[PDB]
Amino acid sequence: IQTQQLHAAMADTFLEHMCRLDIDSPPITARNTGIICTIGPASRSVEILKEMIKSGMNVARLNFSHGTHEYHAETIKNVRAATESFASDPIRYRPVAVALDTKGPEIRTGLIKGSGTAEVELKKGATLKITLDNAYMEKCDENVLWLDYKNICKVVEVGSKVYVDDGLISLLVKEKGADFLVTEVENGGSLGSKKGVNLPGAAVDLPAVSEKDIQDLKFGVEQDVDMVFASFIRKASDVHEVRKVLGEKGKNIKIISKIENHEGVRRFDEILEASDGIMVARGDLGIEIPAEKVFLAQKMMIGRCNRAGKPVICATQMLESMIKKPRPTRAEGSDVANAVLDGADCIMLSGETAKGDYPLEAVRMQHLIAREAEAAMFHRKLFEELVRGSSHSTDLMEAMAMGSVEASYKCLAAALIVLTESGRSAHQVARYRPRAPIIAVTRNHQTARQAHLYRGIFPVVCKDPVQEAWAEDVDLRVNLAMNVGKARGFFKHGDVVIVLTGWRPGSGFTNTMRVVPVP
Amino acid sequence: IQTQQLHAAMADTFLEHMCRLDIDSPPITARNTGIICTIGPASRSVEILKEMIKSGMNVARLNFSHGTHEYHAETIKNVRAATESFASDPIRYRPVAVALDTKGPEIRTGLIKGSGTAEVELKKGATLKITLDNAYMEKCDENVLWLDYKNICKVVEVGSKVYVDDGLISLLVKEKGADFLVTEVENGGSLGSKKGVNLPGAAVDLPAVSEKDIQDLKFGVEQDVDMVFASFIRKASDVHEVRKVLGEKGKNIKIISKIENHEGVRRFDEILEASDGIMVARGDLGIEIPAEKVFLAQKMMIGRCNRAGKPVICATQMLESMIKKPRPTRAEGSDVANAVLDGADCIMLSGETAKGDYPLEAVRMQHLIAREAEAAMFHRKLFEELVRGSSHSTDLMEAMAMGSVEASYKCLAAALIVLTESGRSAHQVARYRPRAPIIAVTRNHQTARQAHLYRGIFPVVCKDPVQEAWAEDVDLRVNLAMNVGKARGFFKHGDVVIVLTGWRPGSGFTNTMRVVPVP
Amino acid sequence: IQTQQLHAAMADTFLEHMCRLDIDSPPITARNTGIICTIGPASRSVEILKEMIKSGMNVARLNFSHGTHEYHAETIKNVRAATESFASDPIRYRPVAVALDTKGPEIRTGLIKGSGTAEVELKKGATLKITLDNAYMEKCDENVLWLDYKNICKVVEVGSKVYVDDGLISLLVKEKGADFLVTEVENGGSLGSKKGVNLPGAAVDLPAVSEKDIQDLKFGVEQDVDMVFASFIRKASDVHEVRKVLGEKGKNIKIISKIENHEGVRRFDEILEASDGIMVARGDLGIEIPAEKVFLAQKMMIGRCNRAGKPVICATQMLESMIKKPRPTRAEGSDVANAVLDGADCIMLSGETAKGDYPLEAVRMQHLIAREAEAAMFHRKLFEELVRGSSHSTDLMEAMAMGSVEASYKCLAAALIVLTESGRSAHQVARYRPRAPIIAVTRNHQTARQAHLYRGIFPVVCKDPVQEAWAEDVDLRVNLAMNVGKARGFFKHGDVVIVLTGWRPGSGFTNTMRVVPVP
Repeated sequence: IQTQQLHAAMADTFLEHMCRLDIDSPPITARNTGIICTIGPASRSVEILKEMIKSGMNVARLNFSHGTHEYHAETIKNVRAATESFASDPIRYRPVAVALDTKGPEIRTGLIKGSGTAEVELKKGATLKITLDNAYMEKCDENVLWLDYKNICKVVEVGSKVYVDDGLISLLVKEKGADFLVTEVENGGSLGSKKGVNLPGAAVDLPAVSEKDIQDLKFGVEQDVDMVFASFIRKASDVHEVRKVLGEKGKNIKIISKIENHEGVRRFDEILEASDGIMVARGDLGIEIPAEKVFLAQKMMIGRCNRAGKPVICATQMLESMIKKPRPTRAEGSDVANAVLDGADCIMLSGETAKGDYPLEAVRMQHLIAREAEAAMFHRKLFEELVRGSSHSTDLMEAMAMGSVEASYKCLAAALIVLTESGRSAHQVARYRPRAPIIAVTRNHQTARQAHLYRGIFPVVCKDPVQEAWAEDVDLRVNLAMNVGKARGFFKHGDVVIVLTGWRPGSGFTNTMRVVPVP
Repeated sequence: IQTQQLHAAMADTFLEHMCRLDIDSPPITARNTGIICTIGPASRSVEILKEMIKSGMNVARLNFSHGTHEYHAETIKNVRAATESFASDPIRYRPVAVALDTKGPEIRTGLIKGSGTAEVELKKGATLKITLDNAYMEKCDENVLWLDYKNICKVVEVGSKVYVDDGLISLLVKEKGADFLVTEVENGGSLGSKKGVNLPGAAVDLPAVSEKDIQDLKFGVEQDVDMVFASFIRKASDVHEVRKVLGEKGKNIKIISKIENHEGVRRFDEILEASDGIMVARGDLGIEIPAEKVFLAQKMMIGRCNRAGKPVICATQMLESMIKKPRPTRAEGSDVANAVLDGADCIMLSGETAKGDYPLEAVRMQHLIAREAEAAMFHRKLFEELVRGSSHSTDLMEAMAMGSVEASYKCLAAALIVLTESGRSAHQVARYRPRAPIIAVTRNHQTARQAHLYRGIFPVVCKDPVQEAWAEDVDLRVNLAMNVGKARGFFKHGDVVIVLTGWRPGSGFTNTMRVVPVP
Repeated sequence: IQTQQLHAAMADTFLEHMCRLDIDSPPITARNTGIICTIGPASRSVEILKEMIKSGMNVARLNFSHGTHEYHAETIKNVRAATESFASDPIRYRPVAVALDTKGPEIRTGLIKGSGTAEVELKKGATLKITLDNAYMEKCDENVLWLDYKNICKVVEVGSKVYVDDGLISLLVKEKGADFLVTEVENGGSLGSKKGVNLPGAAVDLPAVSEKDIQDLKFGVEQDVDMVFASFIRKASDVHEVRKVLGEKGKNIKIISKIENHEGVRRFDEILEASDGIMVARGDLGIEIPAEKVFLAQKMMIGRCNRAGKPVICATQMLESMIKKPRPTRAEGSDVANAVLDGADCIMLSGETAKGDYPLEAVRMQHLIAREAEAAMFHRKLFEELVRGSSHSTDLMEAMAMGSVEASYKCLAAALIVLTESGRSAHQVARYRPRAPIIAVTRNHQTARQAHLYRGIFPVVCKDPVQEAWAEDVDLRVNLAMNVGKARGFFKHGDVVIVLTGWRPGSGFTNTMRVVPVP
């Protein structure tokens, strides 16, 4: 019995590979998939934030649908407080990225001033009028419901369906007025305040980047966020728009478009081209397009992204039962294993961490599942298919990367060390999917934060001054990477490690490779 | 834009196949994966049972952990009442199978006579003693908990964990007495009566087939059940034991072993050999072995079964949020799409149908998802890999099957018609995974019921007397199969269909194949 | 140790397949590659022609570069005399096809009336003038050489090379006159009369179909030849030209274009489209294009033809040492094994049979080598790659063919029986490369003759009148095919055989398949 699934690793066919999966083949200590946690009331604590960092949280996400800039700054503050409390031991310091998840063309319900009403239980077949007249803006109730979108009457047909509270509630547009819609409760259930509304099949003319958006992003640049999760991207221009607002001072903030509608699925290719990565926002996507179709959209996007060399994040409701329960469902565990198996660079925790009872437990589960699915991949077939996808390129770093990843497969390297500052080089190695961790040593801080988007990169910040002699400088960083790998238990003295570094100070890319045993 | 995913179907690599998945490529009307519904309070109604039949329920499952034989007979009665209400139109009649899901070596909690107590909320760190002394057998409470397993003290070590209510509650065995265990509530939560207990790492000496079991099975033979879902199979003998109880009168009842422990995973191969099919019982398996490992065990078993030609059923918590909600989670939709993609012959609904609010909705969802994942399979690669798995056999029906399935791929047949009585022949075609439905015309009733275990078979019962002339008899059945395919909308006049039939009355197997247009 | 190379047959990789080739794995009695013999002085004898027929000669070729129509008619006469001497036993009768190999835009040397001269040995560096002045038309000698091509001076540049006697002699065009060329003997050697001249890089404006050609072809239609080997095809029009001369009475004569220049390699695709098959005429091709390139041109053409479903014949100098020796060279044996391995439908014997000392020995060698290389093919990989080449077609006979060929692979059929009259159906089976022989039973005579062009078809002529009952008629032919297979030793009672036949009298194609044991 081999370890880390090396037996299934040797199969000639995918079916053989599946038949050979062993639940007694222990994975390796390293976990390559990045976990992104949505920060909320259940996790804003610096204390809980340290526990989350120690549990593998990599990127802290900030949903700007909710909260005041003041509330967010203090979140960024705490997040930074906890990340830096470990800054003391550079060998045990883990940079955590910060992500601004934008509030998109979001339509939401008004306020239910019907406060006497314990639960505004809506019942099947009942009627409910929807008003744009903002006098009931706060007097929402089972009978009259107010909403954001002022051009909704122009967009909907008598007969359309309206989805509130994550499509849980469906309304049939029975009658249409000049500024209201007489609907019928198709799906009864209790509705709350400010719930989100989805108009599948409707042409929402709302803009990608609104005034609110322009302010949240500008606060984003100011608070020096690493990446931006932009909601509702329908086209490549939306991305150029988001980009223009960030300007020069936002020149390095990575824009991750969120495909959560049909248009973005249609226009996917153009979007991917223009973005820095992609997010499969299962939530709205699954209300915008038929829920049965979602898995198709997900695999197409992860495969395409994997093909192009762009990070891709699978999101929403992955371990959701864990908001109230300490263990996920059987369906939830497979959902996570299959996203890693699908090739997702990062997986995400939202309600599970934002306001759930089991923040940390959720984190460790994604960690556990991620570690195991990563071992269950069919690297050989995957790399061949990936090598072939790229056929048209003659790129040198891609060559160093393929070559390095190929060498690691043969000698079963414990990891790959990449000395990088801009991050491009480590990115390329991560793209050809090695089985071993990629320790990325850099003195650039944004680089180390943002390297979390990529599968396999374990970023490490070198806090030592630069050495006069390039070689000394190189070995300085290589020992840093070694002492870390050994402290983290990724490898021990005597193990073999592939090392990618530049020949001379101005090498352009990682053009030298060595196969060295761990000292 | 092709339909039914024919574009992705043409890919040279699995990555290409993934990149080509289109959410605008409508599947076909036929759904090949069999849906198994667990019958409970929410579905015992003949009226709801007709609605469930019209919604695609194929096999009714009866969990013998609960209920009285009297309660079950009436369930079998109603199930039969509803199936036969359609018996009138043989073209629209759908045989529904009945499955006896055995109560295995099940350990359960006592009764909580602590009735004054609204909710016996157990809290973290608290202590709780577990007694075998059956005086508290009904006086269960937060302080004293009684259980089934009388040899539990011999099996556990001080330090072990005990899982109650589907592992939701974990107890640390702090102290051990001669007939009790002083445990500590590791996971606080409200515990109910008769909950199930799991002892991971413990050697439960309970038997596979108990006295209760011997009676439930004998009632099973008597009520003429089609298959048996046997719980907790640890080895090939357990299966021979279950088999021996069924005897000669149970000679045709299909025994499906349920792998829900570690031993059955270990001994899997021996079990598969001895069973008629397998069930991946995610529930207990996920409490018996680390939940992170489960997806491994599932894929290994589905691949291995797919390899051998044995039906395999993926089960438990597939659309569970739908017990209280009308729409599943994003994680649940992928769980179902991935089991079909994994190759599962049948998928199952338990709490979702047994006592859930949305019985029918759950059914149609599995139906929807199943239909779409079936189109997203990589048939070409799958068939090649399957053809290769079989390499060692020179079997003639396997040859007719491979040949037929290959021909269907080329001409894009609307379906495959198989005239079978024993079912063996249609089974072989289903094993090489054609893309088109397999209409199985038979005059045998158990055959048509039990053909649900196999992916792709749409069983049809011929209610006409036998014709003196074999040819006439053959064409009689072939038109039956055609009128059905047309009524169900699987194909229309002019479409092409592959037809497998016997040359002469005593052919042994389906040895003649024709490519005929639909009249 | 398996037989017929079944072990290598099971390999997962081509390298594995090669490593597994066993010289102790006896092939099967049947040989599928068709042997084409060029008839000459050494084989015009009816007696030698029977021996050649008994030795596997399949198609008799008639090179119209040489001979008088009177000489050819008597050859056709003898060929027919010998074929029909076996006509007595229909079970042992073998139809032999007749092929008219056209004299193309052929340039040839004049007559050497320098008869006193024992051998007109030309020596290096010497000079030699080439005259169009036909007074020396017969007075050819080492000093003055006359030739056919009257527009040669317009075509050549001072500096060009002229190739005489199959490029064995090379001349450098040192000086150019108005109607002569002062050349220099680059390659000295003895030159004979009427030798052929090749002008590589020259634009020969000679026509594809000349007056001579128009007469030879019209004699071809008249003598009722089966196929036509048309020399020097440069384009698709040349083929339409050859076709137009055959007219309606030549409507069934198969036109096989001979690619023996660079243009035909360039225009290959257009030619293939327009022809009935192709011939890789290595002789001139190897003087027209650099000899090192030839193997490239050959494999490209055989692969492309194999891809399209068109017969392809590898020709010239395959066993040439056997003109004077009784055993071929080591290089010659591999040349033949590699053409079969390459996928060549037919292989050819020219000088080896035309005027060689060992006519019969040459035949049996091609037979021996062919039989063994056919076993060394990688059918599995070949069929998959072939199935994929065809992807775009949904053709029903192609489906029956793929399906049949797939079934034969699984059950290891001893042969495939195809009841055909027009031959189309058997052709399709042969195209997906089964491992077993394809016995083609037909009552059509041209069909049975011309079925030799295709790899695997063992044509059989049914000489029985038609039966009133289609079924009886079908079984009549199937037993014919069985008694033949048994007489030829291809299979014995108890062996399995795939049988392709039409359902009813007017089936359109072979749409019914059965797997039957040999009676």
